[PDB]
Amino acid sequence: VMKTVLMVAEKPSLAQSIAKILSRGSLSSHKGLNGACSVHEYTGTFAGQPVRFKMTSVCGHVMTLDFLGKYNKWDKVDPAELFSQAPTEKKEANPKLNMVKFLQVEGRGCDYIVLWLDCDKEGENICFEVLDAVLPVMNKAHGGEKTVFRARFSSITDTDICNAMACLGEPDHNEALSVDARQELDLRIGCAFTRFQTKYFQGKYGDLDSSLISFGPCQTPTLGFCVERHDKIQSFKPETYWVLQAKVNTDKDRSLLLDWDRVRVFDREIAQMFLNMTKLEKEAQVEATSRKEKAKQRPLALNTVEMLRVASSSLGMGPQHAMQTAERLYTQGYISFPRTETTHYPENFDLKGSLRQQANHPYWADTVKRLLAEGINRPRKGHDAGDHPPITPMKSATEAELGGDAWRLYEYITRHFIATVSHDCKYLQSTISFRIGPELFTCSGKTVLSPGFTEVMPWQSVPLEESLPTCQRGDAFPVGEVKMLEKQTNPPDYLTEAELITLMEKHGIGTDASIPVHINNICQRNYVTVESGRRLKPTNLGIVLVHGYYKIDAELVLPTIRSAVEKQLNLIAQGKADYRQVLGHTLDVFKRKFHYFVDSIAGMDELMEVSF
Amino acid sequence: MAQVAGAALSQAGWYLSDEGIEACTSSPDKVNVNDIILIALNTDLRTIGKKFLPSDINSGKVEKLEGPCVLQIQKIRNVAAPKDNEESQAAPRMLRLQMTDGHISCTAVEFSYMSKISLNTPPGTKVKLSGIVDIKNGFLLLNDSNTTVLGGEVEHLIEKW
DNA sequence: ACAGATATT
Ligand SMILES: [Mn+2]
Repeated sequence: VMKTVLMVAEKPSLAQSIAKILSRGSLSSHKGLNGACSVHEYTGTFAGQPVRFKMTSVCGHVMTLDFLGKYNKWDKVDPAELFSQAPTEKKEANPKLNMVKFLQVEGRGCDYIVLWLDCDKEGENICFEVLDAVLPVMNKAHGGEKTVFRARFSSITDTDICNAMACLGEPDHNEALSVDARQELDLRIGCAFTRFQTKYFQGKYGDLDSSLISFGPCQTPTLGFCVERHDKIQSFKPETYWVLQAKVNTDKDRSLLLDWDRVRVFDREIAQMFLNMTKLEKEAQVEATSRKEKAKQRPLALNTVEMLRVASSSLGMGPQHAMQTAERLYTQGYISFPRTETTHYPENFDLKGSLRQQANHPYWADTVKRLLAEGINRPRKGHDAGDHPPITPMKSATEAELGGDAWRLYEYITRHFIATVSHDCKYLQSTISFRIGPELFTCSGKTVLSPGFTEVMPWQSVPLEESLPTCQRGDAFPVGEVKMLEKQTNPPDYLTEAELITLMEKHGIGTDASIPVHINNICQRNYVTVESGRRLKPTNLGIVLVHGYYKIDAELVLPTIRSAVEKQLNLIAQGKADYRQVLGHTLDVFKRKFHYFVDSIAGMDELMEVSF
Repeated sequence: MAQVAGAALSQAGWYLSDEGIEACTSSPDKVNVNDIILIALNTDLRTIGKKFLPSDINSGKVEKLEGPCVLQIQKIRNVAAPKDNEESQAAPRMLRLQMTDGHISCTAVEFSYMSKISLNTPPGTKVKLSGIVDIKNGFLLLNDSNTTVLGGEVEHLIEKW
């Protein structure tokens, strides 16, 4: 009489968090056949009949996409055959966890399956894989009825009930195919190119033996950024510019230093003239004094990109190391989900509770207590994206229970959160304008008024200047030694990891979880070297690769091609464009490009012959 | 008509040779001052003119220039910007103007915002200086109170990057 | 020997 019901979530954590809410405490501990999931039961009614609920999880992405076993061997397949003549199959990821058979044996009831997975394209892919696995074993539909349903949510606290009753839609195959198309394109576009490059360079140059030359839609443009900065650094000529600097004596020995209104003069005789109009004159008047209140604006909510940038710049940690530490912290439960691009706080967020948790640490105790007593400012409005909340602390931590890089990242996360909650910095910018002849100079100083987030991030502080004199216009300050300083333009330095991550985000190359992987890949393939302040200096291999790519059909390195392919994939997902047509079109276009590359490789060969 | 035309051009501030005026003279023997002004302004100055500036104008020991004077711009460079950029807003725009009278050359510095001479001004553009104008360390000083830009048009500046 | 992207607990 009772009708069986099936439900699937993405991780057993969500399984607990959803069953405990939709079951009102009536749960079960029924560890599954795989040994890594859980099955939960309940009694309910969705269609006017007693239905026995069942709810489990498929941990992680279920099935991956890879070539058949015949074409994986490098010495038996021509690389071009990987474009259109190579079949591709969906293997089961981590086969030791028998997920497909687990789903098949758990699926025996009809009239209900819903999908409490992530609400993104990855979630659509996973859900359609689950449906593919589960339909052939489920009970047959009796006449006309709907068996497959989908639930959409951004939070799992109280929206779950309304999703359970009202918001019961269907999955979207059009968007679920965009990720499949991306996987197929990326696998076929790589693999073939890297196999050709590896088998070519490992048989022609001795020093490249047992080395891997890799091409990809995200790795190669990443290397190209560093190589173009290398081109700029070695294609720059220093230029001499003269800056005229004069100092005045305010009261006794204050020695106020001024800077010229015209910041530089790229000529010798002109600078000498401007000195000759100023050197022999002994007094200095003042024309304008301005005191203005300005605000240094508080930081936004933390996201993965800015966390990685700060870890690279200030903390001194690589992107992959920072991501691993963040994942470890999330696993232990100290912080929230660490891969999120959401600089905005949800409306129903316990900001006061999160700040009150951090009220017993001898580094933030006074600030947090004062903030809770006085009041908390609303956080800055940011760019919401719906992919999980921003990184925030979730539990009190101390040096003893975690130390090293873990604590060094937790400190920054907590301080960023407190700064986001705290007030705004205010400083007086005092500018004084002197006249030392037919020439104008200025002097600027900053004086803090109310240190806000500065109190919790003592590296965004306003530097302490020794204040400026209160001049009332018409003064007659004596001058000192008006000197013409000689300077050279400084060449740009190599890309820092923060700058590279910014370029990735701007050009759309990589995602929130693949940026550290791409950077580590270009570091470990002996393409770039990390030097000094996390500067990615390109190596000879990177220079020769990117320069040869520029000589040979230079559009396989520019960042715009990945954006164009992503626009095509979005057109696939929305529904305006088809799937097979665009798949074949892109595959044939890049097959033509690869056929050009194979017979044009002599340019890269002769560009490598100068090196090893 | 030659004498009155010469006097009129002298008053107007153009110093052109008799042969230059005759070349600028149209087909009729009757010459209109505005017409010859327009025709001469359209032409390159190096062909038509007379010695105005002192022979040591580019050595500094002059310090003064008097009376009206028409000059032709040849090269304009933004001194306050690097040669690579030439359009950076990190400095107030200071222009070095290579001015010619057809026989010698002088160099002038902007020294103040003009809003009439810009980096896009084509070579051959003609400028009139009125009243006493200052020369220091062999450089003319071009404030806005004496430089009047007469809209010129000459076929130079064909190639620009 | 590969793409990219994600990764229970
Ligand atoms: Mn996921």
